[PDB]
Amino acid sequence: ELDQLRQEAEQLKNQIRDARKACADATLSQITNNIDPVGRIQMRTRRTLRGHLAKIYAMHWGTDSRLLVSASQDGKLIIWDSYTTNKVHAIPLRSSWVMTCAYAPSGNYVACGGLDNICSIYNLKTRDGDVRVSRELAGHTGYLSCCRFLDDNQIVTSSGDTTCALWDIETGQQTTTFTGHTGDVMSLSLAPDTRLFVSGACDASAKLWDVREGMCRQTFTGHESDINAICFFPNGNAFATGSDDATCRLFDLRADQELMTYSHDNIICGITSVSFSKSGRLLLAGYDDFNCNVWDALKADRAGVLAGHDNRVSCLGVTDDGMAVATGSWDSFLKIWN
Amino acid sequence: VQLVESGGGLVQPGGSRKLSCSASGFAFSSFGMHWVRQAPEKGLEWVAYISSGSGTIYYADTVKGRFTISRDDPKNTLFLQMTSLRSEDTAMYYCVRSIYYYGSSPFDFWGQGTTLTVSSDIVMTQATSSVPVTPGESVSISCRSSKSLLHSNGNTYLYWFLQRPGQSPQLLIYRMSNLASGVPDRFSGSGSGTAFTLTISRLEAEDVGVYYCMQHLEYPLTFGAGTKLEL
Amino acid sequence: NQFVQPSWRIALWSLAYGVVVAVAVLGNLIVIWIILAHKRMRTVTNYFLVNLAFSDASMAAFNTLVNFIYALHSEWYFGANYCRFQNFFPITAVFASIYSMTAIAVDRYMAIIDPLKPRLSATATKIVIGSIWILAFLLAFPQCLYSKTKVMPGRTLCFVQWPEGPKQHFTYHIIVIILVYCFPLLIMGITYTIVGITLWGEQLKAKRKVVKMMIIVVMTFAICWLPYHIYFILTAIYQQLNRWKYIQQVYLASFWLAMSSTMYNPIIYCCLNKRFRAGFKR
Amino acid sequence: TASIAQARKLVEQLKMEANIDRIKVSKAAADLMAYCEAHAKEDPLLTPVPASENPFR
Amino acid sequence: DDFFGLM
Amino acid sequence: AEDKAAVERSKMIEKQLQKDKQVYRRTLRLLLLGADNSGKSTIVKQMRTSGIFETKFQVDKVNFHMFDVGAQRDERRKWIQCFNDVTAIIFVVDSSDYNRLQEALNDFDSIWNNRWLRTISVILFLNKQDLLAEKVLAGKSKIEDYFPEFARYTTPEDATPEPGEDPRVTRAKYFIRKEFVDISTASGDGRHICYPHFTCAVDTENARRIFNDCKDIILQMNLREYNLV
Repeated sequence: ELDQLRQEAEQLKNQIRDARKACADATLSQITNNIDPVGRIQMRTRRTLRGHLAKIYAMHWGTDSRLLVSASQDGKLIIWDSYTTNKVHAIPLRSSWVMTCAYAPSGNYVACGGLDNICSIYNLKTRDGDVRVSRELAGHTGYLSCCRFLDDNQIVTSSGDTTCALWDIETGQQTTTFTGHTGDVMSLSLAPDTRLFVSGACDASAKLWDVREGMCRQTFTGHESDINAICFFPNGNAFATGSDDATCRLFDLRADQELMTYSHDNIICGITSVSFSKSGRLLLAGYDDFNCNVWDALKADRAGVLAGHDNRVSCLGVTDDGMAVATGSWDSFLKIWN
Repeated sequence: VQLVESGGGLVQPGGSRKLSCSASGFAFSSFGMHWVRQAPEKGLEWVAYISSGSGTIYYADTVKGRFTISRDDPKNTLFLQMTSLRSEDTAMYYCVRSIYYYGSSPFDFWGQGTTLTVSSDIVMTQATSSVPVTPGESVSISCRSSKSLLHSNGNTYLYWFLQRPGQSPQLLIYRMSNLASGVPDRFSGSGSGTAFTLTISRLEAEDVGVYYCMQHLEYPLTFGAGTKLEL
Repeated sequence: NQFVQPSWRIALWSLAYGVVVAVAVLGNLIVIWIILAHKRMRTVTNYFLVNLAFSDASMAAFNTLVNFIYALHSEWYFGANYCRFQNFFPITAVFASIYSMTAIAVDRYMAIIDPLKPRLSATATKIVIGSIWILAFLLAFPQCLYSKTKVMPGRTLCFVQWPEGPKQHFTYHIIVIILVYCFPLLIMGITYTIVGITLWGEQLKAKRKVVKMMIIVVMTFAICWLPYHIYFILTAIYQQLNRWKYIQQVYLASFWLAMSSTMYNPIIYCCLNKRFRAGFKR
Repeated sequence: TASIAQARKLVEQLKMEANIDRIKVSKAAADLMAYCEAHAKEDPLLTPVPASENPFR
Repeated sequence: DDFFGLM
Repeated sequence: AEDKAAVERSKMIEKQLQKDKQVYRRTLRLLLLGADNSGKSTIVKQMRTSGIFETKFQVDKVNFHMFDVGAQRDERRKWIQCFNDVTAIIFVVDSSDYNRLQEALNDFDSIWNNRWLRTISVILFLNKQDLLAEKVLAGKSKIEDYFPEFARYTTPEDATPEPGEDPRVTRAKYFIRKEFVDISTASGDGRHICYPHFTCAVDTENARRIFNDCKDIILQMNLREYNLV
C-alpha cells in the first residue's frame, strides 16, 4: 500500500509543476532586455587581512560594517578592524575544524562550529577583559555547516544530519527542529525581517522555512548538484543559490519557481559563497576557480571578476551599508574590496 | 573585579616608598593600567601609565625621574617606586585599568586607594564648582577644553566620572556619548568639539558627588577641578 | 709592447666565451623570471635560487665580459674609473655566487636529513642572503682600494690590482683560497655526501638522480676553481711569472673554467625538475 | 507500516505546497527590478562613491 | 710588458 | 581610547599568533579512516555525540595529531575537503573479514581518487594479521570465492621477510596488498604514494611506522619544493 501514497505523491508533484508553468508567463530575461546594463565593475583590493595560519572557511561582517570575525582551521577566530587591519580579539577554539562563523547583530556575541557538532557562543563584552565561551550548544548529529544569529538569545544552526534547528542560548536546548531535507544542509540565510529562512542542502533543493511554526513553506528543485551557498535578496522575496554544477540560480517566493540562471560555459568550478549587494543588482559569487565573479542579478551577465586570491574562495560578505566586500579564501588571507 | 592597593604612611621628604596594587578578578595582563592620585581637598591628577605587555610607559612631568612604574604579570601586581618624595606628593593614589581596542571602555574600574602622606598640556576647566540640587531635577555639568578633542578618526575623546563621598571614581560616559556598562540611562552625555555637557535627567541620592572630566587625546591626561553636587 | 694576439686565437677564445655568456645570461635571467613573475614557484625556498642566478648573471655580464676584452692583447679600454668598480662588484659576484651554493647546500641538508624540522623563515632567509653579500663586499674591498691603473705609453698592463708589495699579495690570496675555495668545498663535501648517502639507499630513480647532480656540483667546483686561485697565488709571490708571455693563455683557461660554473644551475634545474623545463619551453 | 507513516509525511508536506498563492512571474520579476531601481543610488558597489566618504581609502 | 689579470 | 594603544594590542596578538605558528608548523596532522570492523578504535588505545576525536602522541620529539572522525552521517563527500593539506591518511582495513574487503577497496578508491586528497599520501595499516594467519591455517574460509583471481596468482620472488609461516598466508597477505596497490599505482599520479604495512592487535611499533612514513612524506614535499625531483 506504499504505491497508493507514492502515485499520489507524484500526482501532487506534477500538480505543483502545472501550477508553476501557468505562472511562468514572462522570463526575467524578457522584462530586463531594455533595462540598461551595469558596466565593468572594477573593484580593487583595499585591505588585506593577514594573520590566520590555515585556510579560512567562514567570515561574517558585523552590523556596524567595521568589525568582522573570521574562522580558520588552525583553530581560532580573529575579530578584525577593517579600517585599520587591526586585531581586536583572537579567540582560540576547542576544535580546529571550524566551518561556520557568525557575528551577532547586537555585537556582543560570536559563534563558531564545525566537525565537533557544537555551536559555541562567545561573550566578547565580559567584565573580566577576556573572551569566554557563553554557551556550548550540543545536539546535532552531523557536522555544523552554518549558524546565524537572530537576536542575542536565538540562533539557527544548519547541520549535516539533514536538519536545521532553532536554539535558545540561555536554556541551551532546541526550540524547534526543521526536518525536511534528505541531504547535508550546507547553507542558510535568514530573511531581513528574521521571520523566515532558506536552507540549501546536498539534495539539490532549497527549502523556505518558517521560524515560529517550524514548517516548510516552499521547496525549490532547480539545481543539478549540491547547493553550497544561499543568500536572501535584500527585500526578502527572492534568494540566490550557489551549487557545484557551476550555476547560480535566483528564485522567488511569491511565484515559487526559478527566475534566472547565472551560468557560463567557461566556468566549470562550483560556487562556495554567494552574496547580493545592497540594492540587489550585483550577485557576487565565490568559485573554486580561485576567483570571485560579479554577476548582474537582473541581466545574468558577468560584469566583473575579483581575482586576487591564490586558492579557493570560501567566504564572501557584503556589509550592511553595501560599502565593501570581504572575501576569505584558503590562502589564509582576507581581502576587502571596493 | 577588584583592585586593592598597599603602601603609604608617614614618609620623610628625602625618603622612598613603593606602592603596590594587587589585581584579582580579571585578565590583568591584557589591561593597560594607570596611576591617578588625588591631593587632599583637591581634584584628580594623573601620575603614570604602563601598557599591556610593558610597552609604552608614560609619566607625568611632575613625577618624571623620581617615579618608576613597573608590572608583574604572573603575580598580578602593579608597582610605583618613588625615589625622592617631595611634599606635594601627599595624595590618595588610585589604580585604574584601561583596555584599548575598538569599542572598549577605558578607565572603567578604579581601585580603592592608599594614602601616602609625606611630611603643551590640554587644560580642562570646569566652571561651576558647586551646584545645589534636589532629587527630581535635571542638571547639566559643563566642560571646556583648550584644544578640540575631536580627532580625525571621528570620535571625540572626553571621559566623564563621578566620585561619591567616601568612594572611588566610576566611569559614566566614555568618548562623550557612550553610556558605560552599569550606569543608568539618566546620564545622557553629549557635546561639541570643544564644549561638552553631561545631562542627568532625574537625580537620585546616589548622584551626589564630584563629577570630573578627562581627555584622552594627548597623553598627559589632564582632569578638571570637578563640579560638586550637594543636596 | 706586445701580447698582441693574432686574429685566429681572438676568434677561438671568443666563440668559447660568447657561448658561456649566451648560455648564462640567456639561462640565468630566465630563471629569475620563472621565480619572480609567477606565483606557484615564488616561495621562500627559491630566494637563494634568485640570489645565485642574479649573482651568476652579474658574474657573466660584468665579470667575464669586461675581463675578456682586458685579457685579449690586454688594452684596458674602459678608463680609470670602471677599474675601481671592476674590482668591487664583479669580484663580489664571485664570492656571492659561491657562498650562495654553500647556503643552498646546508638548506638542502636540513631539507633531507632532518626533514620534519621547519625550515628558515622569510625574514631569516633574507638576513642570510644579505650576510652573504656583506661577507663578500668585505672581501672584494681590498682590491677596490688598491686598483691603481698606472698605464704605460701603451695600454698593456694597466689595471694593476695590488701595487704595494708581493709578500702581502700572497697573504690575500691565501685568505681567499681558505675562505672561498677550501671552506665551501668541505661544507659541500660533508653536506652533499651525507645527503648523497641518504637518497641513494620509480620515485627512487628521481632520488638517485639528485645524487648525480651533487657529484657534479662538488666536482665541477673543485676542478673549475682550482687553476683560478693557483694563478693568482703563483703570480702574487712570483711576480716574474707575469712577463712569461704565455701567461695570457693560462689565465684565460683558468678564468674560463671558473666562469663555466655560471651556466650550470639553469642546466641542473631543468635536467632535474619538470616545472623548470616547461618554463624554458615557454 | 513504519515507512507508511514516513511516506504520508511527504504527501502531507506536498499538499501544503500545492495549495498556496502563486503570483505571476512577470509580477515577481517586475517587483525585483523595481527594488534595484529604487535603491540604486545608495549602492556603493554599483555606483561608486569618491575617496572622501570611502572609509577603506 | 706585464699582464695583470683581474679576479 | 588612543589608536596607538589599539595597534599595540594588535601587535601583542600577532606576537602570540607567531608563537602558535611555530607549534602548528612543527606538528604533523593525520586522519584516521576505516570502517567499524577495522581496529581503528584500538590503535588509538595502543598509542601515547562529539563528531571529532583528536589523539596527540609524540615519537622522537615530533608531535602528531590524529583525527578519528566519528559521530557523522554516511556520506563523506563534503567534510573530506576539510582534511585537504593534511600530512597523511591512516587507512585501516580489516584483512581478516573476506566478504567486506571489496567495499574496503571501494572506499579506498574514493580516498585515492578524491579531488581534494590528490596530494595526500595514504598509510595503509592492513590490520588484524593474527586473525588472518589463523584463517588460512584453518583453511575453512576461502579467498577464491570472494576474489576469482586468487587461483591464478603466485607469490613474487623478492618478498616475504617473515620468520616463520607457510606461503599460504604469504600468498594471501601479499595479494591483499596487491589489490590495494592496484588502486594506488594505476589511478594515481606521482604526487602521492601509498605505504602498506601489516599491523596487529597489540603492536607497539605502529607509532614508529607512522613516524618513518611521515618522514618520507615530508621528504618528497621538500624534494619538490627545493626543485630536486
